[PDB]
Amino acid sequence: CHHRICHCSNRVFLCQESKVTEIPSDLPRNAIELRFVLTKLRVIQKGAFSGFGDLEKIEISQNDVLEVIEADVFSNLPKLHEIRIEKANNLLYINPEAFQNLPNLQYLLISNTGIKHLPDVHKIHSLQKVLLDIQDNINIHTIERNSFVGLSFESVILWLNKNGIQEIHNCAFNGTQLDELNLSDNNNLEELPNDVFHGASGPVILDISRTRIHSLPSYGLENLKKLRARSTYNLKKLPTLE
Amino acid sequence: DVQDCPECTLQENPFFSQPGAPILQCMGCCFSRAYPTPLRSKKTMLVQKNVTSESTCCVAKSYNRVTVMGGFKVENHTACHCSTCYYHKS
Amino acid sequence: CELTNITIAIEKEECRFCISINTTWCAGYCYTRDLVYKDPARPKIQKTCTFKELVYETVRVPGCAHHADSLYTYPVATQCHCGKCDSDSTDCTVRGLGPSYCSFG
Ligand SMILES: *[C@@H]1O[C@H](CO)[C@@H](O[C@@H]2O[C@H](CO)[C@@H](O)[C@H](O)[C@H]2NC(C)=O)[C@H](O)[C@H]1NC(C)=O
Ligand SMILES: *[C@@H]1O[C@H](CO)[C@@H](O)[C@H](O)[C@H]1NC(C)=O
Ligand SMILES: *[C@@H]1O[C@H](CO)[C@@H](O)[C@H](O)[C@H]1NC(C)=O
Ligand SMILES: *[C@@H]1O[C@H](CO)[C@@H](O)[C@H](O)[C@H]1NC(C)=O
Ligand SMILES: *[C@@H]1O[C@H](CO)[C@@H](O)[C@H](O)[C@H]1NC(C)=O
Repeated sequence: CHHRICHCSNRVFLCQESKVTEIPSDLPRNAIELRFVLTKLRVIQKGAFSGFGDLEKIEISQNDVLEVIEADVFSNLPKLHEIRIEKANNLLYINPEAFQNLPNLQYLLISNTGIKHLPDVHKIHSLQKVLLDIQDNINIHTIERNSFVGLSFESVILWLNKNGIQEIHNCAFNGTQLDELNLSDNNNLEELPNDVFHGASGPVILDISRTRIHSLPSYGLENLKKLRARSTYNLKKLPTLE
Repeated sequence: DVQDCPECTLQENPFFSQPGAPILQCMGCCFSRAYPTPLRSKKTMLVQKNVTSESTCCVAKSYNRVTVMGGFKVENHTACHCSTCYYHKS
Repeated sequence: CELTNITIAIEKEECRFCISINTTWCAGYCYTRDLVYKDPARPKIQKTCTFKELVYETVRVPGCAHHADSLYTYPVATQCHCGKCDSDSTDCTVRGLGPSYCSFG
């Protein structure tokens, strides 16, 4: 199956090497997967994925000139499980209202991007455990009061791995049930506010490998079962309530 | 060629299964591969990777959450497929 | 999962073409399971086919019009295994563009 610029394969759509600056409006409303690869898209407009009650995954990968994600791009998507934004060299701006109520969001991947701020997830309210995997975004330097609140109603894994995080603010993980936290390879990060885990279910697994962190907060680590630093810890320390 | 690696499918979990009432699990083998990153790709990335890997994993396409014996809640897989890996990195 | 012969495409931007080179990389099968019991402290692990060791080799690349020949250095698998993709050196996706991808043609 075909359209000029996109292939309507079997409920799995691929816009590759595109003749687009905008996501087409005439995409079949019953798609399970949309892939945008090697595209010439500059913006992903508002309500881009509006009207897809069957959409399960959105892959946005290797888009050279993708620069902006408007408001309400990911909304009214009851079946959406996975968002993958990979390799957008010039994506410097995601609108603070891009993501909205995805009861089914299991996975959210943002990697090798130019964004300078962590996504605003406080409206997602996903009903399942979410894996938030934001990596290789060299321009993200800060996590702020209430960054992952409202993401999900449960256990959440945050891979804030390999960016340019240098400062985390108190209550960064407030209102969140921290299943796992990876802050590895953010090698300019050297301190954790003594109130980072304030109002949180505290990390069960905590990854501070390759940072300059040399101490942890006194409270919040009551459920720490594993600490990845230079080596891994568990029954190598009974004070894994530091 | 086909050296041996069983296909991704449903199997019964020996530890949570009981006679008359088994719970099933997705295990098996999926295809994957590594190869030199296309020059074109390196242009889409702020962080340069000379090698690219594509992989798929054996996971549960659909399941039921049932309770067994010792008060553990577990997933009873009903369908398998080779799909996205989330826990294979670094 | 074993070393296989593949054809990768090397492209010269200035010249608007690629040349094809035969080399050796990783491909095949690896075992993985999907847990039925979750210990938030004993999370899952998956393994992929990928290199255990690799070397670099160079190749001369034809010129054109107003651009002389050049050199290109590329990775060659020496040994594969089912392991974790090393995200320092590897791009761990579901799909890339493919080895023999070319912007022209
Ligand atoms: C810490 O987390 C809670 C959410 O779990 C934040 O929300 C407070 O409580 C209710 C929702 O449970 C909200 O309607 C209020 O707006 C919040 N109250 C306050 C004082 O802001 C709470 O804000 C977070 N605390 C901090 C330090 O910002
Ligand atoms: C698990 O599901 C299978 C069918 O997919 C069924 O035969 C089996 O009885 C189920 N086990 C439990 C514990 O309910
Ligand atoms: C990756 O390739 C570039 C050339 O494209 C080379 O200069 C560099 O040394 C390589 N990096 C590694 C990790 O070997
Ligand atoms: C790849 O091809 C060469 C011949 O060009 C051959 O000698 C070699 O055995 C092949 N590689 C493998 C591992 O089968
Ligand atoms: C590499 O070998 C394969 C068949 O073994 C063939 O298709 C191809 O022509 C060879 N490459 C070159 C550069 O000749």
